[PDB]
Amino acid sequence: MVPISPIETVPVKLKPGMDGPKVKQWPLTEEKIKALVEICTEMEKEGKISKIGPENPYNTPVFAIKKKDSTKWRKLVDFRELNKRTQDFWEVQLGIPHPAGLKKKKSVTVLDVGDAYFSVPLDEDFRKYTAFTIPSINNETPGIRYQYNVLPQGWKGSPAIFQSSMTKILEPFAAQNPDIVIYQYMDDLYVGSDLEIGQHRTKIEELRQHLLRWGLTTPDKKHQKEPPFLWMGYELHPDKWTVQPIVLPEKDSWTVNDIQKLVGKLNWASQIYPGIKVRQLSKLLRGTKALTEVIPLTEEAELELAENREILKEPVHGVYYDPSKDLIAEIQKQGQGQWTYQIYQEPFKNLKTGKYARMRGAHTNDVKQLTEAVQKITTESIVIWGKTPKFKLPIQKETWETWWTEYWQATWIPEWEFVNTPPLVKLWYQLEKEPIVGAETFYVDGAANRETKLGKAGYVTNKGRQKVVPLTNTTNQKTELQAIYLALQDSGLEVNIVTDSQYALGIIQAQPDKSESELVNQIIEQLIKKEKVYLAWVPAHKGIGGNEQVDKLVSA
Amino acid sequence: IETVPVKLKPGMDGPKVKQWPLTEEKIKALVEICTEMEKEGKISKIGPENPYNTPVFAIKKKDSTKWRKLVDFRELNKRTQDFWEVQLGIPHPAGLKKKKSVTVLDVGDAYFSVPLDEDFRKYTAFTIPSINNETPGIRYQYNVLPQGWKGSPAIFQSSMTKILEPFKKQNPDIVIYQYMDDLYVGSDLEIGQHRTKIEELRQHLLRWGLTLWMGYELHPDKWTVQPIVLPEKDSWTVNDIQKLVGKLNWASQIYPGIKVRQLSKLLRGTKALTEVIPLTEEAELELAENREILKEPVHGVYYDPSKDLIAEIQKQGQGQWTYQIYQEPFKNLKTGKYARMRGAHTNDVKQLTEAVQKITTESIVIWGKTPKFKLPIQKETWETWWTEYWQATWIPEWEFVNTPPLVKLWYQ
Ligand SMILES: NC[C@H](NC(=O)c1ccc(-c2ccc(C(F)(F)F)c(F)c2)[nH]1)c1nc(CO)cs1
Repeated sequence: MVPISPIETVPVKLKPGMDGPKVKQWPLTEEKIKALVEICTEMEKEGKISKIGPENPYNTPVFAIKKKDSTKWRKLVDFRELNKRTQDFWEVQLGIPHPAGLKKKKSVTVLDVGDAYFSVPLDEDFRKYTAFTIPSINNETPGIRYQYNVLPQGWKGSPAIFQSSMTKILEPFAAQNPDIVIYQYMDDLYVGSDLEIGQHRTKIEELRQHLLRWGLTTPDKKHQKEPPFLWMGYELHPDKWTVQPIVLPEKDSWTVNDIQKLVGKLNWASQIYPGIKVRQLSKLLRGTKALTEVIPLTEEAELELAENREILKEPVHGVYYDPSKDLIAEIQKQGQGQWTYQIYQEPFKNLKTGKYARMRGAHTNDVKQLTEAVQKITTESIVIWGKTPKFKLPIQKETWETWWTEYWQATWIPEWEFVNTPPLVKLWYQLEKEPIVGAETFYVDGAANRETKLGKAGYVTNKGRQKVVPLTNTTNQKTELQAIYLALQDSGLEVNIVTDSQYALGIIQAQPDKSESELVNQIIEQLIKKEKVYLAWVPAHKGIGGNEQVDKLVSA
Repeated sequence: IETVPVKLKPGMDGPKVKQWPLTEEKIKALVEICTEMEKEGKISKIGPENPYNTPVFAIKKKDSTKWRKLVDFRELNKRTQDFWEVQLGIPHPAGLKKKKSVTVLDVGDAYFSVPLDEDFRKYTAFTIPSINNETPGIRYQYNVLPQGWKGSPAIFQSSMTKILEPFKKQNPDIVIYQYMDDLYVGSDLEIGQHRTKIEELRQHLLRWGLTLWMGYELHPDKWTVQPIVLPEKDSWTVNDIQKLVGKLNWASQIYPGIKVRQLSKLLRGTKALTEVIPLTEEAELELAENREILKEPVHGVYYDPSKDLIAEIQKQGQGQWTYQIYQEPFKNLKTGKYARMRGAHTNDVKQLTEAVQKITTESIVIWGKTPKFKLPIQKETWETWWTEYWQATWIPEWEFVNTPPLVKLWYQ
């Protein structure tokens, strides 16, 4: 017999200050007891489990689920109470490899090692907590006691200990076979190479023997897959990849369910199908919190799904990654705070696509949203390909330059170039840095009564122009804004505006181009029509005759 | 050559911070660096029974072309024991901030000769990430004292004094301070002469490596705190006086007797913003008294080592950045301005990142600890890019300012 190398044992402890599990074995029917002793007898003589004495006070319940179709019985141990008591393990499970990150390899094989997790030895000091009891027939003898000698399934540490052990074993094979690549995700082993199919299956054969050296049995006669394959909702083909073909549900009164199974499924399509939009269907969700409530479709929804039942019509595919070519990311504004993007290396052939939705914000503008989307694509690209893409953006170089040089915040987007595909991102207004000579000076103010919620807003100018408007159901902050709106509405193309509203300054200095407030949006629309606006701030209640002779006018 | 016993504070688990994604070249650099560190015994691979994690990345330090590993031990430093057993850390030398020149010497490589408590090693776990979650992450833990850990200087402190006991024996004029992996050496000495005593220490540090090659030249005394300035003009517009009154009203929160009655009376009436107004004699007087008020420092401005230091930064444009360090609002302990010769004419985030590093350096010199920053930048932009221009081995804390403060005008 060719001798087996022992797999190193990972030391395991329970959580600090926690005993072991002591759960009672549930009453099983007589036929199910018969199956369990059959199963445990073979695995005991396989070295996988072993009978324990009456010493071990720990117990985990065991069930047997007759499998469907197959007239077989398979065993089930519910390790929920033991999992609660076992230490936390390291989390490599952070991400799922994205198909667009895989490099194109000529030959690729995948081998399921859902077998091998059970040939890995379990820490001896920890096997005492794996104990379980086969309940005897008529409960007239003591239930036969068992414990695990190897990684049990459904146990917390099994996936992490199995993959750690497997990585240890794969290291020297990969290191001494640089002409291959071996990825390892979940229960599968991905092996790819650029050599002819002949020398590939030989190196596949060599790997299986390498794993025999540690006592890990590998699928052989077929049973190991070759592309294509259906994997994690994708379709991986030798030259291309795509979402699994997955077709929209149909209802007349759409539930919560109905679109929770659809935006989450339209999100899936957006990673390869360009231009998928989701907003007019997600507003129908965050404003609700009942997992059966029904919502009628809004007027802009059946217009949007009519385009989601329009991009999902022809199969579009993604290419695999070529590390020798440049990475390009291109972004398009879609409207209503929606952004769509495509990442590619050659024209017409995307590696992947995607979307970005504005942050919930009180105010916003296009440049900040484009900047945010650039950062999202930057991080996504680092994850998938290990580098930042070169950007093509619907914003002019001089527009960006004026923006970042005058924006009060620090901002930066990596190397990029203008792509002239409307709608273009624009600066819709720009305040002046100095007062305007020969422009009328509007001293504005507003005030409201906290009790009656009545208020006034208006202005006085240097030419003697004046206005005060009475207002109902308004606040001090609203009247301060309304005062500015009136001055903008009533002035020429160039105007100086003096206010004491730190609230208004804070809004306008943030330079929004669209707002939740219908009032701020009117102000924005007036700013866009102007030629020059200089906005000055003065402290209130200093009697600065503008913000005095109009403070004594709006509170009268 | 034996362990110093090190614990966390009770009720606190080790750090479990997720590793952020890294470019391919940074991963490659970390693999090469960690492979050699593993060969030299400084670190060792670990298994999945270690649930702790601390982020790591790689950069290039000032004036050098070789990648260096930096571990973001910020979370672990919060969770680490406070080292005041027999000697409560290292009392801050108040004399370091008043020296004519101070130079910063990286002494961090000396930590890699002193083992770390075998019980504590599990808390220094970090992960070299893989691209696209293809391979699992390569996990290491430290066997030696790690750079960036706050325990490393505290543990090396006793064994560092013997290293300098000859030097400060010869040179009682020189103040040497250690923060993290940095040695701060100051003197009231002439400039060319101050450089000479310095590599005298550098050669003095190689002698004890038998049993770190460049220098950053700070000048604390050649710098000072900053007063509030008011314009000196012969003709004032409405706008000019309005801005003046606003600045004075803002400064009246810091200085008590600031008055604006006589100047604001000039602003009565709705005049054009660009119209010139002669200054009332009472207004000219009021402006004069406000000036002398602004020439004295703020009274009762005290440093409290029990409270955090807060640093605010404002982007002023054209490569200029203002900042203030304070503990209580309206009670600045230092203010300053950082402009060009930064290398970031077209990169706002590189300038800000360099401004953060310099303010932290100044803060280490003056008080011996780092401030909490209020950064004028969106969280998403900062967290994406700051590691691209970071060069220091320490990292401060920071929050983000989303509303444009009016005070940018007043510090301009
Ligand atoms: N769950 C089903 C199980 N696996 C698969 O079919 C499968 C097909 C393709 C991948 C795959 C793709 C990519 C990666 C990586 F992340 F590396 F890119 C990876 F790790 C794995 N896995 C199998 N069962 C049998 C029957 O014995 C055979 S395969």
